Amino acid sequence: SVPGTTTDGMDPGVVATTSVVTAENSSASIATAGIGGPPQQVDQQETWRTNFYYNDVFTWSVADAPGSILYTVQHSPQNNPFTAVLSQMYAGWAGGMQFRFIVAGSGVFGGRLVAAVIPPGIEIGPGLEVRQFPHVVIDARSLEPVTITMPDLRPNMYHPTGDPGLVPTLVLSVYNNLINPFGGSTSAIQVTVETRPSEDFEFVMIRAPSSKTVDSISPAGLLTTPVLTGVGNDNRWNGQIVGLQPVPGGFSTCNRHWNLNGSTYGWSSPRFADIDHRRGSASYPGNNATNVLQFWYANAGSAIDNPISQVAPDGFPDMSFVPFNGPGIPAAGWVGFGAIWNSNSGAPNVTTVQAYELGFATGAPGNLQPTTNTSGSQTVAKSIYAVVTGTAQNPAGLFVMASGVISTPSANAITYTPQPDRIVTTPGTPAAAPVGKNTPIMFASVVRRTGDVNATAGSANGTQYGTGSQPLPVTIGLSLNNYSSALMPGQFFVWQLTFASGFMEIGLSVDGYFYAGTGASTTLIDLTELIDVRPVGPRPSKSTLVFNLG
Amino acid sequence: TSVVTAENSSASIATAGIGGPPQQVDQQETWRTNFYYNDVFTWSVADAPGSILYTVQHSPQNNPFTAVLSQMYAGWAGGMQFRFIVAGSGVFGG
Amino acid sequence: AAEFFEGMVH
Repeated sequence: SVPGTTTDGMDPGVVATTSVVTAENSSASIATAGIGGPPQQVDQQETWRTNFYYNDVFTWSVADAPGSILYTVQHSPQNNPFTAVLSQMYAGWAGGMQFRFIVAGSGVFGGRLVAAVIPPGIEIGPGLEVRQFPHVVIDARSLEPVTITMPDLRPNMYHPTGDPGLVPTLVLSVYNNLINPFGGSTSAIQVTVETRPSEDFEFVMIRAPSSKTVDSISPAGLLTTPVLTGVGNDNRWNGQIVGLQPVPGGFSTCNRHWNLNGSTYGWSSPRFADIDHRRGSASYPGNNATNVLQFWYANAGSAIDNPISQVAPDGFPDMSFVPFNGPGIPAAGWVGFGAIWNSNSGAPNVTTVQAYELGFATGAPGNLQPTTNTSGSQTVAKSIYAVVTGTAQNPAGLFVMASGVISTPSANAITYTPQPDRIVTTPGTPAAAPVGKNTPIMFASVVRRTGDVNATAGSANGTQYGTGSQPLPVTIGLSLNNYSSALMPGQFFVWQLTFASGFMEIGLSVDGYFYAGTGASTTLIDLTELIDVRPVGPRPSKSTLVFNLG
Repeated sequence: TSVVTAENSSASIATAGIGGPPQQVDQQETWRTNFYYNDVFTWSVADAPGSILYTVQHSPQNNPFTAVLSQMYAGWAGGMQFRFIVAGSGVFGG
Repeated sequence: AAEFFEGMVH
């Protein structure tokens, strides 16, 4: 007679049924999955089938109204750690799964929860009324675990591994409010979810592992622990990612950006190399040719060097041109080392070596102003320091290096240079908008400045930051594979990031933007004491990502 | 009154068991035994032979009572019977 | 599995 305070790893507890669990469902499922041949990996005494293994944990507080959604999960073999490994050698799967819930409360609390299975074809989100489905009610004072089973309600005969199809969804909601009769600061409890395959889960058709690999099915391995710790760079400045920058207003980034369709709207490959263009007018203001600023420009839509697009040459920064003249260093400009070369043979001009500032302008021989849309604009170079002589050749070419630094007037630092007001964008790209409490984020990096090249992180003169939209391994991996059959429009792919003290969640949309649920805060996330990164899977987009650092 | 069943009805019943037991299947119900109005269209003297006058897809919205009952069910299967009534006159042909 | 084919046969 064991007590209920100790639970065994094979123990389901109380089995809570629902009207969707029927015998004819199981018989039809087995008899129609039989077209894939005999079932595989169905030995009932194996250790990977008999035990429950960890899936998730969530929080239930007293401020949650009835009908609030606390936890959702889509039907997949990626919810178990061992059926995700075994799916690399098979081409189909069919069957159900069991989910075990443990509520960590006491006998003094009040309140109840509700769980139901949602058939495919129904949108999951706020306004989904769970209590008018066939449901099970679970008390907050329960000591033994409660397990319900999600069956396979599908319109196919089996699920192909790349393209499963329509699946059911398990949703847990709030029946009645949580009550603490004492009242005070202690108002929250925690529930843990675990998973185990059911008795009719199987695979069917064996295949070579050197077929469609694990990097073409789900983008779970695109974001790992060393990517955000010490290996990955950003897609704008090619610098070490140190933090996360919330943007509560919104932004749109076009160049060197990839969606979940294997497509780009920009004009750059996913690599950092030289910027080369020819056939552009070069000039210099004034008459004296010693210590004279150098000017160069060319129109947009003419650079025939890229197989991708001809808006700008490969590697051009997507920043609007800040206008300047005279002996004044501009504020927050993309500057980089380079020189102007001779278009007839390729011989560079040796005396015209300086740091040139790049951007997008509207009138280059006339008055100078920044511009954002690429239609009717042009690409403009102008050196920030004094250079010797100037070539007035009409087809003259420009050669700049890959990486750049910030142009600052003084030795002190400023805010993140790439603010969302001035980002040059091709017309036709979508923007990133806040969805509820979730707001778009960028990836911060320590980038040197032209007023103090010795300055690093933690310096006494301030730290200079430059931001990008995606990490570089992510956009490299997004241009090699296709993930159309991994995320519906209106969903996020969620990763859990743990720290030494707290943990937070980030999500990736179909458009290729990253999100975090922080509201209207503008504080940088430190991202120094990060420990582990774990994938979670598809979740509804109108659900708050958990953000607590403590 | 005789009720007509489909030619593929035995395979249609068995393969829909992945959704569970069948619901609203009672052959003496009054919403199921009578014909009810669906739509109307026009046949003109200027229509060439071979022209299409009417096109409808298989759906539970081509009936006033299966459209009401589809607000509380996530799934359907089975056939549907159609009937055509010409207003007409005895002096016409075609 | 057997009940499915049995029902379709019957």
